[PDB]
Amino acid sequence: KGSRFISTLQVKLYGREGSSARTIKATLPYIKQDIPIVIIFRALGIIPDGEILEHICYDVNDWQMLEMLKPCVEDGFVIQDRETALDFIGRRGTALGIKKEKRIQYAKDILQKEFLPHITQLEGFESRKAFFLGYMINRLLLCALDR
Amino acid sequence: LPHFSKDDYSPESKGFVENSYLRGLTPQEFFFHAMGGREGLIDTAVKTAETGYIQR
Amino acid sequence: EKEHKLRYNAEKMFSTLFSKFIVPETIEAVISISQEFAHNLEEELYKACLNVEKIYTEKVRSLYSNLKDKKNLELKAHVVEGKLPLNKLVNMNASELANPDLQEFKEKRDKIILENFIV
Amino acid sequence: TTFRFCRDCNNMLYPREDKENNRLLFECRTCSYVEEAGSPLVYRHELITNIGETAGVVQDIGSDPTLPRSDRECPKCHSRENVFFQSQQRRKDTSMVLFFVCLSCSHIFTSDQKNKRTQ
Amino acid sequence: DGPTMREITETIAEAKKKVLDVTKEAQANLLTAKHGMTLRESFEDNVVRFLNEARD
Amino acid sequence: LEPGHAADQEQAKLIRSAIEHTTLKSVTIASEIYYDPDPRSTVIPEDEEIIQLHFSLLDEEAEQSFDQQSPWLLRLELDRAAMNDKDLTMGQVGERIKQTFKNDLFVIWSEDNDEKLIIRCRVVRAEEDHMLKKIENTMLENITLRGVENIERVVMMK
Amino acid sequence: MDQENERNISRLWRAFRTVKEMVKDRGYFITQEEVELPLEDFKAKYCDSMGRPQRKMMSFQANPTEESISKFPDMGSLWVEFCDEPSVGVKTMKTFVIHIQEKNFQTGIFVYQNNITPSAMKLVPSIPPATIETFNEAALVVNITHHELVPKHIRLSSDEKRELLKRYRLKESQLPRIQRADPVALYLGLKRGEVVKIIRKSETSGRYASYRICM
Amino acid sequence: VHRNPARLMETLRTLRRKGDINPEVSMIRDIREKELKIFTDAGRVYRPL
DNA sequence: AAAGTACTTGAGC
RNA sequence: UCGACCAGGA
DNA sequence: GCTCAAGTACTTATTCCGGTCATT
Ligand SMILES: [Zn+2]
Ligand SMILES: [Zn+2]
Repeated sequence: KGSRFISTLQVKLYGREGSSARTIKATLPYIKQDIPIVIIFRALGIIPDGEILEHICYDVNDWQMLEMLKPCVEDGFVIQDRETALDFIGRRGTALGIKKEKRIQYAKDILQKEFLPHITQLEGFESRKAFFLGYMINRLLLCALDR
Repeated sequence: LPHFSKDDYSPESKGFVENSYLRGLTPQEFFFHAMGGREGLIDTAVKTAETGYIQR
Repeated sequence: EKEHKLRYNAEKMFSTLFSKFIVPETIEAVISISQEFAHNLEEELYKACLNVEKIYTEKVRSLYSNLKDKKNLELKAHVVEGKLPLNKLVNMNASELANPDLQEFKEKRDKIILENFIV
Repeated sequence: TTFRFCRDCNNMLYPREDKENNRLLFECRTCSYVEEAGSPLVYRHELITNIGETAGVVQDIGSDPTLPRSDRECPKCHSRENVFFQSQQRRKDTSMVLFFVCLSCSHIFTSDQKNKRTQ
Repeated sequence: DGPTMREITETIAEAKKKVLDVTKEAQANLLTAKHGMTLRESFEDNVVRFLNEARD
Repeated sequence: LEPGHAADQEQAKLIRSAIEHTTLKSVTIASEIYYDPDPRSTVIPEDEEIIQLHFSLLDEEAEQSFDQQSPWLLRLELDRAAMNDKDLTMGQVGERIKQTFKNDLFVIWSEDNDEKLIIRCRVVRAEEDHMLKKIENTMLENITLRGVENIERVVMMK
Repeated sequence: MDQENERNISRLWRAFRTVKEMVKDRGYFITQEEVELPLEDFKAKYCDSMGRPQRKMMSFQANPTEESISKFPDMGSLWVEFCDEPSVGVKTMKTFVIHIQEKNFQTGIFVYQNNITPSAMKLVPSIPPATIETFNEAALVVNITHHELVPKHIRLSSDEKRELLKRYRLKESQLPRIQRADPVALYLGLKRGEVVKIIRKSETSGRYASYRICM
Repeated sequence: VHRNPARLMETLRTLRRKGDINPEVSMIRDIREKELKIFTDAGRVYRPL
């Protein structure tokens, strides 16, 4: 209940079954381009790989699913700071309002209000949504590995 | 159906109707028979709009 | 011209196998006899090539690897030294060289696939 | 594969060749870290997979009332009390082989009469 | 006829066993698929067959 | 079938396998990338005999064919079942790979009878690794071993 | 790879037979003895010292039959050329194009292995009234006219066409059409406007004749 | 997350059967997938057993 | 209601 | 008596 | 900057035969 914030989050596995460089990107509301999961994780504060990887793949032994994550680590590699990720999110899709200081502020807005409005819309929760996005990627690769 | 155990490939499980209309169908036999029957009712409804346009 | 040099190396391999494969013949049912017998296949495989007027090099390996094998292919390798055609063995080279254990599986597969694509 | 992370910044380690000593290294591209490789293996494909078959075998597996029971004796404890299922690998091709879980020692055994495994 | 009905009941019964036997064979990885077909696609075809032979 | 050979069961099997499309992907269990620095020797002791027959004599020359190749190895393992089922020689598979990359890839293999079926690959004459993963994709997906393209599952009929 | 030399020669001998079959069917003097030339005899004639097929020597001239002169009096001689180069060069095509002009040939059939230069094929409609035709070797291995489903296509004379339109009271647009590129229209060397009489069996009358105009 | 799911499942199932948890509340435990899903959702179609 | 025409965009090289 | 929706019949 | 794969826009259907609403 609450105007029913109908925001459908899509987490896509780009690249066909056997095609080289299989990356995972996600579409958030009011952002034009599809953002590689690593950048979203970095925008939520989860900065190193294997913290991002730890949120997605729970078992350390499952090498099969982790090799599936190597190209995602390589995609988001360009962004290494939370602000560098927020600026990247802000720049991509509405956006328009050119001046670094503002796109970062309204990138935080998209992640708080529109990205996963169920769970919460409150400021402090980043950790809760980080694990959920991780859970979704886990469910995606589980179907991709035909398990 | 929830009346069966998991990984059951027996005739009873995957929809075989051992009985005759005279002897009468069991609740499971009844549901599966309805499932197949529904398929016929759909086929009839669609292949009228389709087959009709082919005629034109 | 270059051909003779390529043939030279090929003979060296046969005599190496004919020294380390010949040991179980005496164990159940020497370095000089292996040298002569090596030349007996090197010119025999040459008979199979360049007809009237590449493949050869690959025939050398299949002869080496299979005759080496044991303790299943040694029963076939025993026949080779004991009056089994050395002439036929040269133009043999395929699934016929294989182990009696591997030929059991090959026959078990071939006859089983046959009933699947016959529809 | 089983890959490692950079101690210090906890990031993905990428390969790097030590051309001098002909050895493999794993470097961090977020910092100055470098560590020697454990294995010569860096990448593994696996088209024909075996991991996903024994998936979901939790210790609570026996408490699933949906799961069917059998009177098969365990190869270890010999208990005729087990809860079985089919390969949890959700591929079209997959065989109808059964995997049994003992309601005592919780050992996983099969109905597989083609070959013997350890998973 | 009662006798006909006994014959019919044991005709379905025998086909159920024929299926169970093919089920046990496929469970012990002894079944071999009929080209371009899955092992499952092969088992299903022979099961559907035994039951339709039985109904007939 | 040819007017004469209409009941020739053996000529049917022959055309069946001559036309049915067969890719390397269909005959591979797994592919691996190893750092095997000296190309004249091998880190993997399993493959020791592969170098001992194929690499020893010949040579392909003496050695001449540029042994200063690449330290990165592409190791493919083939399924004996699907190999023998689709009627294939290790040499057949090997020569089909060596004809695709012409003289950019030094290819060797284990013999048809050995316990494990292996194809050892190395690139020829700054920056690598990523290109090797691209070469393996071209190998599985593209390279046709036997048969005509577009022709899948061929079946015999009486 | 002695197998690949043996398979390439079969295919070439097969295509040569089809060229012979096509030129005989087009109304040129070729014996059935010429067509049914054995593989042994073919090798003996056109292969070199190494057994490699010399396509240069295969090239031949064909002249119209006595009856062909009656129906088509303007049907001149024809030249067929086979090239040993898999990619037929613009220098090689000029040598061929000029062969037709000096010997005043009516038609020229170029049988190529893999391809012809886009440069070289610009010289095709450059020498009227003579026409040049291009055929890929593999496309000729099997004669498509010999198939079950391919009926007897007959090229009508200008007079024969004139009669068909008179007797059926037709304008050319009322006749069923055949594409210039149609595999059979290519075989017969059909030119736009030419008509074919298609005689086929009928489960209704036993024999039914239809007609198709080239475009 | 939970550490002893069986104990929690028996507790919740007994709570709803007592009436302490609303009888319409759906509660599933997928042992194989290691998950406890609870729906207090409006719109779920149910049947008594 | 999925599949066609007829353009136009991306980019292989 | 302008025509949209819904419900039906063979 | 040229061929060509591929993405885009935008097109197109589906037999015959009372009640209620709002508005014309
Ligand atoms: Zn670091
Ligand atoms: Zn036990």
